[PDB]
Amino acid sequence: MEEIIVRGGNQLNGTVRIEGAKNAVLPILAASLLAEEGITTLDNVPILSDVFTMNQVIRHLNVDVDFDEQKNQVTIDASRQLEIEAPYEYVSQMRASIVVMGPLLARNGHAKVAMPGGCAIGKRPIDLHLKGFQALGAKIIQKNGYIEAIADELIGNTIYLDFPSVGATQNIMMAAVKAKGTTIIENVAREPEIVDLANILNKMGAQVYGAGTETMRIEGVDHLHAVNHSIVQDRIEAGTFMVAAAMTQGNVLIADAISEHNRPLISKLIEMGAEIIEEEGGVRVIGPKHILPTDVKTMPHPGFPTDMQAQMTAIQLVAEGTSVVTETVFENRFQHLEEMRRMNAHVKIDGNVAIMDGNHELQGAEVYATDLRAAAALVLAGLKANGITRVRNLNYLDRGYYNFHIKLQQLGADVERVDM
Amino acid sequence: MEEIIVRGGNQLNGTVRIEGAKNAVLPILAASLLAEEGITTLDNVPILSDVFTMNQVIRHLNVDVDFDEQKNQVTIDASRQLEIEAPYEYVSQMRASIVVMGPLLARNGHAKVAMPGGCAIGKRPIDLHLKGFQALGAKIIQKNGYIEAIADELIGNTIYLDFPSVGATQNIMMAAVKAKGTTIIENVAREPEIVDLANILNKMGAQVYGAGTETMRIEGVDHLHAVNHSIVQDRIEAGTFMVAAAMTQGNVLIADAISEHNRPLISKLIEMGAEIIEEEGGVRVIGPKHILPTDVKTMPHPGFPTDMQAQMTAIQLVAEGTSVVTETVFENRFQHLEEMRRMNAHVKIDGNVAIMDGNHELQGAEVYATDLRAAAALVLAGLKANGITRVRNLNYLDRGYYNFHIKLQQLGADVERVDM
Amino acid sequence: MEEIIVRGGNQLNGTVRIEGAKNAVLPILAASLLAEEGITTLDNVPILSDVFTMNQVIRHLNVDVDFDEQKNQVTIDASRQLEIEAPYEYVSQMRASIVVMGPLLARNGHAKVAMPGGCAIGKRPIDLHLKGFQALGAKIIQKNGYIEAIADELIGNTIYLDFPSVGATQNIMMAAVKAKGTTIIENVAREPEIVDLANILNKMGAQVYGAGTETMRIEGVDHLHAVNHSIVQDRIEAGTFMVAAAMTQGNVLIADAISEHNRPLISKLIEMGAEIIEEEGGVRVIGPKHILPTDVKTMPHPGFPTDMQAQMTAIQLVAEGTSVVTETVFENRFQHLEEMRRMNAHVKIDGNVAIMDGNHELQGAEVYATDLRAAAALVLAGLKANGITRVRNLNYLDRGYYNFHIKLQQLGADVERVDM
Amino acid sequence: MEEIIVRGGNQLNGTVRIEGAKNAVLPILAASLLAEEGITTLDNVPILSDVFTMNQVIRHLNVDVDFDEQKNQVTIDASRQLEIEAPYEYVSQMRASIVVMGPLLARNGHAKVAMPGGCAIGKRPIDLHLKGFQALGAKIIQKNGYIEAIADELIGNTIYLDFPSVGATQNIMMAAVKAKGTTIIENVAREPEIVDLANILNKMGAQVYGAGTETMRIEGVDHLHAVNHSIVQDRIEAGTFMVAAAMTQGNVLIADAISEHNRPLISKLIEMGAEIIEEEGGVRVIGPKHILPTDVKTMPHPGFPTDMQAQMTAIQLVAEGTSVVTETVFENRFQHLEEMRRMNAHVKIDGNVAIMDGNHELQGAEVYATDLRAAAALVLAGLKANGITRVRNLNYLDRGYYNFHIKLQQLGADVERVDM
Ligand SMILES: CC(=O)N[C@H]1[C@@H](OP(=O)(O)OP(=O)(O)OC[C@H]2O[C@@H](n3ccc(=O)[nH]c3=O)[C@H](O)[C@@H]2O)O[C@H](CO)[C@@H](O)[C@@H]1O[C@H](C)C(=O)O
Ligand SMILES: CC(=O)N[C@H]1[C@@H](OP(=O)(O)OP(=O)(O)OC[C@H]2O[C@@H](n3ccc(=O)[nH]c3=O)[C@H](O)[C@@H]2O)O[C@H](CO)[C@@H](O)[C@@H]1O[C@H](C)C(=O)O
Ligand SMILES: CC(=O)N[C@H]1[C@@H](OP(=O)(O)OP(=O)(O)OC[C@H]2O[C@@H](n3ccc(=O)[nH]c3=O)[C@H](O)[C@@H]2O)O[C@H](CO)[C@@H](O)[C@@H]1O[C@H](C)C(=O)O
Ligand SMILES: CC(=O)N[C@H]1[C@@H](OP(=O)(O)OP(=O)(O)OC[C@H]2O[C@@H](n3ccc(=O)[nH]c3=O)[C@H](O)[C@@H]2O)O[C@H](CO)[C@@H](O)[C@@H]1O[C@H](C)C(=O)O
Repeated sequence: MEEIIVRGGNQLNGTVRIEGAKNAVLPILAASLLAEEGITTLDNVPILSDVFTMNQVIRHLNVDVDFDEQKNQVTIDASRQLEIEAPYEYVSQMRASIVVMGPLLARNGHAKVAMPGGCAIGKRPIDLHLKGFQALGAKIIQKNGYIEAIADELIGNTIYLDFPSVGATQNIMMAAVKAKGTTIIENVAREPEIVDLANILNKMGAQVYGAGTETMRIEGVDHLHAVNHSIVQDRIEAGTFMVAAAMTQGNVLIADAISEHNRPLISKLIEMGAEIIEEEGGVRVIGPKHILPTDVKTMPHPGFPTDMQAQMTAIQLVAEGTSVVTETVFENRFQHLEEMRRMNAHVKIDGNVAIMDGNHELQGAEVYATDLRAAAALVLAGLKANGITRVRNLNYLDRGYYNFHIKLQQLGADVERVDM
Repeated sequence: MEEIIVRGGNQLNGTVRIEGAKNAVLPILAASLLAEEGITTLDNVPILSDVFTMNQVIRHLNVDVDFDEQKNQVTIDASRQLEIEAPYEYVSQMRASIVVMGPLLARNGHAKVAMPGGCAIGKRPIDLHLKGFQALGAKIIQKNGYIEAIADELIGNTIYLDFPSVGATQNIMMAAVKAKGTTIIENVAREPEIVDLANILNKMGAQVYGAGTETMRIEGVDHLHAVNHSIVQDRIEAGTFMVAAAMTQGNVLIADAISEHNRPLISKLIEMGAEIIEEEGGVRVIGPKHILPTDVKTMPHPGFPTDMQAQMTAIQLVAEGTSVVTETVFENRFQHLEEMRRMNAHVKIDGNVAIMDGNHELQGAEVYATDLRAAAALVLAGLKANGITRVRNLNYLDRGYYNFHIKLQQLGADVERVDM
Repeated sequence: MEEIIVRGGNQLNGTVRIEGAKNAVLPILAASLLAEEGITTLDNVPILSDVFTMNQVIRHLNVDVDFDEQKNQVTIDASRQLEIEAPYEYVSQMRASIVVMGPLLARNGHAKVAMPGGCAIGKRPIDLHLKGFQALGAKIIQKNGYIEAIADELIGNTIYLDFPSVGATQNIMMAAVKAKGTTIIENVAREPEIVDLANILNKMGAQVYGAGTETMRIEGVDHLHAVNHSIVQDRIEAGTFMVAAAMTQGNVLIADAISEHNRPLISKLIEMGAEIIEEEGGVRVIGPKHILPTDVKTMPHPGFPTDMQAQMTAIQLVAEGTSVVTETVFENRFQHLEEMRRMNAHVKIDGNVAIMDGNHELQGAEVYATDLRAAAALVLAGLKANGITRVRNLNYLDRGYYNFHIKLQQLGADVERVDM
Repeated sequence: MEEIIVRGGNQLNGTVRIEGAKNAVLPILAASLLAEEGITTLDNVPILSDVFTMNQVIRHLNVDVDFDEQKNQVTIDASRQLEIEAPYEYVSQMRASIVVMGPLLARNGHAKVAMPGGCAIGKRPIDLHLKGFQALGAKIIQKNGYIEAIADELIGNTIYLDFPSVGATQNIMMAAVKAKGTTIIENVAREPEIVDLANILNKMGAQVYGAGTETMRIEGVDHLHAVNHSIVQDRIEAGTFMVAAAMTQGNVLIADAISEHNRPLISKLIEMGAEIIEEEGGVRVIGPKHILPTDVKTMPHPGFPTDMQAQMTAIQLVAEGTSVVTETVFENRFQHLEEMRRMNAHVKIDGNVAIMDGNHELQGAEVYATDLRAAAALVLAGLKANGITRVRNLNYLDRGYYNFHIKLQQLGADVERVDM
């Protein structure tokens, strides 16, 4: 139905405000199920479709969720007896909805959640979630495409994660905060979203230590209460605008940006010639006249974030030389590069390596997004392409970016969103 | 808004008729553009959505195409001056539509075809097509997501294909049949569809030698005429039914099956315990009581066909042990296995290897197809799952299978196609 | 304790003679075990260490082998009762020595051959050899690092190879020529060495059809006799000199070169700017002033030979741009590129891809070969490096090249072989 | 010259003492170059060949090194003017010798170190070392296979490591401790060896903060002095004995073992059925009657250490089912599994994944080690193989294990080391 039309050749200048983090708000909404009494109030909630889906998931568990979009605020009342079922209708749209499994085990000792199927970008199975829950004393059945977890008594244990899975970390944390005794998670996810989740759980009465470090220690408690919490800024939306500034000879202040949440991206953009400055008001990015090539390798935090990879390929594809990207977190997250061949991108892909030759002008063309970050990457490429770029499948964009086109317009970009 | 409902536990018995090959009919329809005079009549044309799309592509080049579905017959009149443009509207639906580029170069010396974008299953770029056309004297421009190829005079040359690409082979053959002098294609595609294409071109007045071998030799001619041609049987539809018989303790005759077009699959099914017999009337497959594990590696013909891989994983997942599949032709063609986790499939994926443990019962669940062959694989899995399987996204199935559910019903399978 | 010293800066000019093929002579020596009566005489046998090793292997089976090095000729008398044991002392030096297993099964119905261990360049297991032998009626035991195969009666059967393994193809052919009835090998190796092996077996009284094609058919016979045979020219030694000419602005005639045995290499060198001509006396290679980049993908014949890959990286590393090589036949055959970093080669490796930037001068340095073809590649790099290159571990070079330095001197190259 | 002979079937019982860490002692020896005045005394130095090589490297820089093997003690006097050259004679034996580059830059502002060549197990280039040194103000030339780094004034800077390279981390830390101002290394190596290096540097008068965390901060100082330091226990030698106990139904106390240095291995061995207990005297491992399969993925610390991978495959290969290992740190570190096919190991390898079927008895055979940890893994496999295992290339074992056979004998293992 809709497309974003982009003309290139304009420098981005000004200030940009950033929404609260998609990847923090979804687990924190699930965390609100832990409050047996009181009203949870979340501030700085972004208006994204994944938030609407998660709000539906939670309502279907017998919970009142009001989203005041104007105030960017969600109130949750989970004080009634919860239902325990999250069907494929919701999990098929968004597999993040499975992080309700942990709170449901803590509250009810029972959860019945649809097994996620395929993802475009080539996701992992939920094996590490289940490993965690089994370690805490849960029995796991599968029938009719559902995972049913039952635990009369959750008991703390030592759990080693083979990979530092963000999702498994979140799911297990939220079960363990009400398990009897000590839980220790080794090789936890260290991402800033984990820290924000830990911060709210602690306010709710939990005891979570070492969030953001290699080892997390959780002391179980009997009762959790509701609190007010402001979602941390979205480091990926921030980073997307940092790339946009760096590739357009821009001068853009990302308001209240937390630089410690983008150490990799900042370092890499500086290697490509950008000047990046921490100021009282946020992080300023000044794009160079000559964009220099650099190689990028994605890894679990604190390495380079996979959620910045697609956006980063856009600037690598206009750099003056050959750049390489290696994706070690996702199996099939180069589909945007396949599309950008329509825009005359010279790129060779083999397995989880892509080789980009940026000594070619990008050309406007009609292009279809394949996933959330691919949509942003195609728009960014449009900022530097010659002619007119038309980006479609904006359903993907809306999952993670609010008012992307308007924020870009306000920075001087020639970007419209229109009907076909 | 349709689904296939499957109950497992039934043995397949009887005879099944197979349609003409999807992968032969699409390039042969393009080949019909070469006939400057006469009416081309194609018989044994399958009723698939890709055929409808290809018929539209060809009409938009100023050609009359009539499809009599009842007779499985298409007449083509390409005797008027051709237009040269194939837009993204069609190429985005089906990238096979680019094989019109070759005939357009031969007839007009001009072609303007949309550059294909991303494919779900992780396709190659069209670099080898363009390499071929440049070798024959074509200039190539890109603008607005179109490849424009201009050739005043096509001149035969020696062309080495880095990979034995079926599509590049087809596109180049069809340009070269009207080039001046000799063309030699080294490391050509050897697939049976190439042979059928060569067979019709030869009847049309062309001189193509060595089709099906490692080296193809083409002597250019001035004029090609229209002919009647019956499309070769679909070896992949045939093979799909061979797998179904082998996994259900079946006894199924695949009518008029060409066994030399399934040497790999036949050999592998026999390794898994099947008895397979060439008869006057076709190939009979008798499924064993104990399905034995086997490993599979996809390769260009004459190795194991990637188009049989998804179907083959279905039988590997009910074999009595661990089986391994290695996909060396496509990057991301294991998404069906991600879905089959909903059906309790125990499978580990890393890169282009998948490890399947078949000592677990499959379970019915709602499952969404991701691509043509994945849809067939999910139905086949349903035949052996306990409970009710519901397969969705039948738009993918209809691209390559005609009346799949009816043919299965006629073999004793409990399969319905119904509205939601 | 020898080294080759190379100074760069000279163009190669002249004629080069090529030895008989290492990869044909080793299996054909094994084939000579099949002759129960008579003296086998092989001509055009190269003086390489692998030939000396194979001659030892065969003597230990109670056979007389005389190597007249001056005449490049080996006589074999295998008319006595054969011993059946080939120990790890020999197989650990050279795993090609296992192709005696096939002839031993045909003559004796018994073979006891050491299981090969690891290879530097990352070889396959011998699973496909054993699959073939089991298919013909052989029982297989493993004990104390030996494979023991017993077959009272070999019986012809259909055998599908999952990969077109040269070694498995050779081993199975040589067992099957004396099996009762018809044998069919599907997805056989198509390499020219297979053809030469088939050619001698046929002269010896066997019936081997379709060698060099996708399907091989063998009709078993009761008796085989000894013959005279001239080994086919070594296409890899030939190809090595073609690369040397192409990278040094050379003009070199490779005497009596069979161009159909280097279709991929010839095509790729022409893509890099070389002019290559079939003449009465052989194949002439004329190197361009400007060496152009090209990408290379190794595959089973008829694709680009892995045995030419290392040599080809040498010319790719001096081409005017970025080139990519993809090795799909061996796991770890880029160790030469790791060494060439000492020569200032700019190359990035990930998995089975290597990315070479040739817009940098190579520099002479002391470098150690890691395997046969790496040794040749380092010498070739020396031809274009600035300064003095010293190549060591010439034990690897002598496995596959006879008088490499002298042949290069005769073409005008500044190459000496000296003691340390 | 020598082999280790192993008979299987015996349970390991007793206490084992562990040497100081190879991977700490080598960089700490290099660190001793920073002391311009005084005598450095290192305690708990293991008697390994890498220590002898490193001692030679350091002497050639005009330094006195005395190794009292009986006291496990090394004194270093680096108070004279240092020479700056480390030739290929030493770097070709052991690429760890390049970590002298950092201290040489700090002391002299000049270093001339041979570029490492190929490694068997498929190492990285030294790009990240050079990136670090360039960031601190060093000029880098390559000529004749040497890297020459010159820096009149080292100046602190922010450095992001694309990969958390242990070697690059060590080299950069040792330069930065004497750079002017603040250095910040982001995505540093977190390994315990880094911590021990930091601990000695701090005692020597340096200011290194955040060792073991994601970010390291270094404040430059003018002068460093000599100290006494006891090398931390070798966590890999410790872990090797933990595996040996776990696979032999053993009961072994690893004296003074630091469990926080083997969180991954301990967790994984417990998943395989072992009982592991922290005691006053160290860590006790009790091997189960039934060894259970588990999957293993190597990663930078704090994930599963690649230096434990080979040893771990030995226990995975006798577990009661199928296990998978994924090696994400090194490209070609599965060569031991290629050898263990001689011992009847059923294993499939593809890329950086290996699939092990442990429902087969291992068999003794002659087997050749390919690298340090492969040698240990083959001995461990011998402990469970039936018959006699003979492990050769003990030159590799001696690089990292002191008196391996004697420590195993003392635990009740049937292990001899003898001449051939
Ligand atoms: C929404 C979603 O499914 N994935 C998103 C995020 O969800 P989050 O709410 O933090 O948690 P989860 O959904 O429960 O977890 C994500 C799903 O994928 C597995 N996983 C988890 C962590 C990891 O590192 N790798 C990995 O594969 C995990 O098992 C679960 O099934 O987790 C990923 C972590 O890398 C993000 O990259 C991704 O962000 C998108 C892409 C973007 O912004 O571009
Ligand atoms: C839709 C269709 O007909 N495609 C099928 C047809 O290829 P073809 O019609 O010749 O192919 P193209 O799309 O016209 O070729 C253009 C596009 O296809 C890429 N390509 C083509 C050939 C090849 O070997 N490898 C390869 O990657 C090329 O890089 C470009 O993106 O036949 C092949 C085997 O015979 C199938 O693998 C292929 O997949 C169908 C769906 C299936 O499952 O049955
Ligand atoms: C000498 C050698 O080791 N093999 C060489 C030779 O095989 P050949 O001598 O005829 O055959 P075998 O070794 O007797 O074959 C038995 C052994 O070789 C493994 N194998 C065999 C075939 C194959 O395709 N792949 C493969 O891995 C099998 O797993 C077993 O260990 O010729 C092949 C192509 O003609 C080369 O690719 C190969 O490279 C050489 C080094 C080169 O650079 O010259
Ligand atoms: C030579 C030696 O002693 N090797 C050890 C170590 O050396 P280090 O003290 O870091 O000295 P360097 O080799 O000069 O290190 C520099 C070079 O080493 C590579 N590197 C280094 C770090 C890393 O994380 N990964 C990585 O690959 C890369 O090539 C780099 O250029 O490097 C590895 C670190 O992961 C260790 O696992 C390895 O231990 C052995 C195997 C064992 O005990 O089994």
